[PDB]
Formats: sequence, structure tokens, C-alpha cells
Amino acid sequence: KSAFYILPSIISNEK
Amino acid sequence: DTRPRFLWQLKFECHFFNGTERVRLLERCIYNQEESVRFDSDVGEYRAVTELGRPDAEYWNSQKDLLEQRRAAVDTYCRHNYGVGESFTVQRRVEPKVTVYPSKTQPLQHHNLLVCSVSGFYPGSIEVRWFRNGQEEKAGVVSTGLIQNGDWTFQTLVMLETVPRSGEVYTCQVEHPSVTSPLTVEWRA
Amino acid sequence: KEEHVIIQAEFYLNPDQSGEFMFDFDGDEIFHVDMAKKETVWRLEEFGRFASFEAQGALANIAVDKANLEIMTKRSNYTPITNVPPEVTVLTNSPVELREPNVLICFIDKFTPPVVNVTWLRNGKPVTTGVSETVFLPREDHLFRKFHYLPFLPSTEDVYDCRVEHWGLDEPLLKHWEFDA
Repeated sequence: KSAFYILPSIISNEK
Repeated sequence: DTRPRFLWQLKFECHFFNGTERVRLLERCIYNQEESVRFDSDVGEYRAVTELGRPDAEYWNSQKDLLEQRRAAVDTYCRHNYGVGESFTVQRRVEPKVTVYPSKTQPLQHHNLLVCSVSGFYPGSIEVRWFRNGQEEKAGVVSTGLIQNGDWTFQTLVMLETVPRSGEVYTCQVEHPSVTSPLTVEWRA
Repeated sequence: KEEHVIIQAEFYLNPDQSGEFMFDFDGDEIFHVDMAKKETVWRLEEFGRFASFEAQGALANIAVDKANLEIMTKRSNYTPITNVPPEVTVLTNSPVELREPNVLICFIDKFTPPVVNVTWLRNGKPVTTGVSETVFLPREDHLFRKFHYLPFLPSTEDVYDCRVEHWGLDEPLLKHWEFDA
């Protein structure tokens, strides 16, 4: 039972 | 409830060519229905799809460690997940059920639509052919196309325009990666 | 040239405050994350026996997505989404035979935002016994699709409707299906 991996979402340019 | 809605979508698409030989990671940001910015592993950095996305594509391109992690994702993420899911996705095989029936109960010598129903199969790659008395009939074929049922099965309806006369034998021949020999079903006029 | 595509698809929607996280393979859902129970829901049972998935990460991604939706809402000068009404179709999974169990499929396609009300009607009355539904599935044009399912016993005496409400339709849409001899 191998595990699926995710890519992390990243915050946008708030400025 | 009429108040306005605002939508944000983030999609990571791993595209696989010839097994895992070629891999392309496509990260896409979408505001409402408009793609604003994307990372294409073939380019190796973010690119603004619309001007709305320019602030992000600039900001994110200034982060060298983010760009590195994304560039390597074709290995740590895409190829990893392909391997995790291969046995039951890429290699899923379900054999189609095939039936042949006249769309209408019409007596002979009158136009009829002969239906070849191919249901419950996976993957979606499939070839359906019609034969009248052993001769392939390429004309007058009317198809719903490939139908994805949403439950990891497909179906398709392939219809043949006929004027059935007595004695004629029509056969629907289905080729699918789940079968080593083509499936054949007959309807006798 | 393509052979396969895996998509990690996420969305967040305001002011509904609705989020979704799912994995897609060649158009079919592998799994999604139930936001409330905070847990992986496998599209097929056996998937959960062959693979696993840590939901915590998906929830963290969803939080970042909410923050980004608010930033982008401000940045766009509060541009709302244009409603796109769904196309609805009703089919059977297999050819209909009286007395042989079968399943009606309501395809809800090509719509946005991803909010719909879907009810099954038999002879005009709502049916909820044995029904099911998928979560929202991504599309290349960034609209959504959805499936509703109704197991049933074919008969000449019953009619069926899939009733779909969506903000893009000024009137509830009924898609009809019946066994006609």
C-alpha cells in the first residue's frame, strides 16, 4: 500500500 | 440567493508519454473561468497567462527554492504517483458487455437502425465495426461516441442504417485491450 | 501522443465557503477528500486497499486556496464568475430489459460555479433510496461535471426525471427518461 503524494499550494503575491 | 460568486481553482496536471518516458508537469491557477498563471515544466518557471496573473508569476519566479522543487516534481511527484497508481489505473481492464438490437420493431424491407451497445468497459480505447453478410459496412454509421459513466466504466452505442431483407446476417465486432480475440455478436434479419 | 493524465484538482468558492480536493486519472476520480469528516473517500473500494493518502496535506492546501481566492477577488476588482448552466443527459448504463436491474445516470456537464441541486423523481415523486452522486469533476475548460446514479427495476408503468437546479438556469431543468416498448 504505497501512498499518493501532493504538491503544496503556495500563497499569491499579496502586495 | 443571487449574490455574486468568486471561484479559485488550482490544478496540477501530470502528463505521461510512452509510459513514464516523457513527463510534463503543468500547474494551473484559474480565477472564475480564466486561467491567470501557470508553471510548465518544459519552460521551468511560472508564466502569466493573463495580466491578472502577472503579480503571481513574478513573485513566484523570485523564489528559487520553489522553482527547484517544482522542476524536480516530474520525478518526486508525477512519476511517483504514476507508480503508486499503475496497477489499478493504467492497467485496469474490464471487458465490455455487447448486445445488438433493432432500435425499432419494424418489419423487413423498411429502414431500421441496428444498435450495437457496448457497455461497462475500461479503458476507453475501443474499435467497433459493422458487417453485413461478412462484408464490412463503413457507410451510414451513427455513434454516440465514447461515454464516460463516471464510475471507471465507459459505454458506446454504434448504430447502422439498414434496410433489412430476409436472410441477411449483421454482425458487430468489438476490439478492446481487455480481450485477446475480438468479440462478435450477430443479429439475423 | 498522450497516454495518461493525472490531475490534482482543487477549488475554493466564496461566499459559499465551499472547498474541494480530488485526484483525477484520465477523467475518472481516484479519490477526493471529505472536507467535513476530514478524510480520504476512495471512488472505488479497492483503491483504498492498494493506496493511501494523508488528508492533512489536502486541508492545508485548501486553506492556502481560500487565502488566494480572497487575494484574487480583491485583485480582480471583485469580478464575479459568469454562471454557465449545465447540460443534463439521462442514460442507462446498460440496455434496458424489463425485470433486469439497471442504473440511470444523470450526467450534469459543462457548468460553473460548482453548486447544483440534483433530485431524482419517479412518477413525479422524489426518490432517495439507493441513490448516489460524485463530487465535482474538473474539465479542461475549467467548468465542472457531475454524475448522479439511480438503481432501478425497468417497467412500462414508471417515468423518471433528473431535476437539476443551478443559478445559471432561470428555471429548474427536468431531464426525462422512460422505458417505451
